[PDB]
Amino acid sequence: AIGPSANLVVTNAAVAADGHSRDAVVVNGGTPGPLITGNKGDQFQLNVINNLTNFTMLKSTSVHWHGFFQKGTNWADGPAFVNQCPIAAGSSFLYDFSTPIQAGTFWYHSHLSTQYCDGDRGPFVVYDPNDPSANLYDVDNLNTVITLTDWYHTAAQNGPAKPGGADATLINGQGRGPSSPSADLAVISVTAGKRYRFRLVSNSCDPNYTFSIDGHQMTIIQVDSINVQPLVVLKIQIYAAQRYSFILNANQAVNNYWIRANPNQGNVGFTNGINSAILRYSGAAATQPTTSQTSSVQPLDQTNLHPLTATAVPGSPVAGGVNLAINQAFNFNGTNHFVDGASFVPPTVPVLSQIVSGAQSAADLLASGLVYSLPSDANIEISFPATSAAAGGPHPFHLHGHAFAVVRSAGSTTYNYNDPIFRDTVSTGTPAANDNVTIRFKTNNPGPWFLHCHIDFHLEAGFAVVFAQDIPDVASANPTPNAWSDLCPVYDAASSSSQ
Ligand SMILES: CC(=O)N[C@@H]1[C@@H](O)[C@H](O)[C@@H](CO)O[C@@H]1O
Ligand SMILES: CC(=O)N[C@@H]1[C@@H](O)[C@H](O)[C@@H](CO)O[C@@H]1O
Ligand SMILES: *[C@H]1O[C@H](CO)[C@@H](O)[C@H](O)[C@@H]1O
Ligand SMILES: [Cu+2]
Ligand SMILES: [Cu+2]
Ligand SMILES: [Cu+2]
Ligand SMILES: [Cu+2]
Repeated sequence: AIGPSANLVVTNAAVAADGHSRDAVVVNGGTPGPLITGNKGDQFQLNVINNLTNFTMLKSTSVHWHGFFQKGTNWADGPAFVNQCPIAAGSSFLYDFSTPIQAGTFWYHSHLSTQYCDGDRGPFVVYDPNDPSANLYDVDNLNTVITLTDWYHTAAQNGPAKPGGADATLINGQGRGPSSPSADLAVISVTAGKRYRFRLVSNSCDPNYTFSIDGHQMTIIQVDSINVQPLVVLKIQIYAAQRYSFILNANQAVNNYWIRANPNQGNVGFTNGINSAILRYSGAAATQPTTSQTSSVQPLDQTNLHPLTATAVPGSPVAGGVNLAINQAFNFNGTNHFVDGASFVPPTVPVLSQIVSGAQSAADLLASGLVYSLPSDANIEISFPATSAAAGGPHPFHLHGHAFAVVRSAGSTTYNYNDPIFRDTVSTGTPAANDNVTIRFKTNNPGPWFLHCHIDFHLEAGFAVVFAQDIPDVASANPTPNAWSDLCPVYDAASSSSQ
């Protein structure tokens, strides 16, 4: 609800998310942060105020607006040392950008190191006054957004480098156990007979969830901010950073129903209402559900998602039928992730500043072996063949600045150049299934753009490349405000323990 223009004050505070108390990074007093809203066409002016004091979770910050294209505003994209230097403690920085052509469910999170795990993360929804699916539901507001969070009792920079499971799943900021199975659960209210556009966002740093609601079907109308043909499911497997709008018809008996969100790892199952929340019909008692889980007969399959209005796949309906095709060979050496033999090490000068100060190709750009230049107005094919060489499957890869066509999904051997879904975060599957997840996009948006695994622990360990798209037009297409130009000198001046 906090309108198109708002202050985002970022501070440290103790939080009892799951009944356990620990210090964390919070936005306007709480984590996950407040929900940001606006309408398609709005100008978003988000003043991020860095009042952090704690070095262990990082005093500096940078916020990424997940799903937004940032066309002409690459500087505002967020990723530290790619699009900006971090905001320094005590200073504030304005993120100013328009959204003329996008509408849907989004989110925002720190894009400095693993900071967002320590709770710089929250939802962001842009409503469409002319939404094509508006006639399919009665209710769509703050109370229809559902966030999922993997919550850790030990801080990001304090625990294991690859945690492999959270202590508690949070649904709408609340969750349980297993050393605190009496903590408050989230309650979501429905009125029997009404239809709801529930906007599901994974704010997750790592795990994926099998999401379901006892006794109810779900009609998917949106995937990663892309309007989608109505698809009836009863189980959604949602990977880190992904979004779905589904319509729930409140057509069951007035009762309490278990909302379930089962992690792929960590504390699995539902003993004592862990990984759980409550769907409560108006009139039903303020108690826990007694509903029992049924087998998922219609699970979400990504190859069944198709865009609402026909949307052509870049290039031509043949393998390699594009201007530039790139394969991403994954690797891991015990502590570091490698793409095509290179592990991402953030440079001192943000890639953006390097281009504006007049780098011409990948060879002029630091983080060498990690930047790929892309020509403008071209079709691009990326493939991410799954391999045992990189531990921690399935890896959800995310592309900044673009939505892409998923011509080949995980768990499928078919290539769809006709009508596959477009999105911005995609599971790259498992080596065991011989997956070769393949995506396509159009270079219509000049600037440096991150492509990385949206398991934040893996990004931190270098699992990243940068697409330097249309270098010639970067500086001129992305004019930067002095506040942005000031960011680096101020941050670079800082002592190490004030970072
Ligand atoms: C009593 C003790 O061991 N203290 C530490 C605390 O310093 C640290 O902040 C936390 C990690 O988030 O773990 C532990 O509680
Ligand atoms: C930045 C740097 O020097 N890191 C390397 C890293 O690439 C490599 O994975 C490791 C061996 O496992 O040795 C070093 O620490
Ligand atoms: C599948 O992805 C690409 C296809 O372009 C191949 O080159 C690779 O070998 C993988 O198996
Ligand atoms: Cu993101
Ligand atoms: Cu993003
Ligand atoms: Cu990963
Ligand atoms: Cu990113």
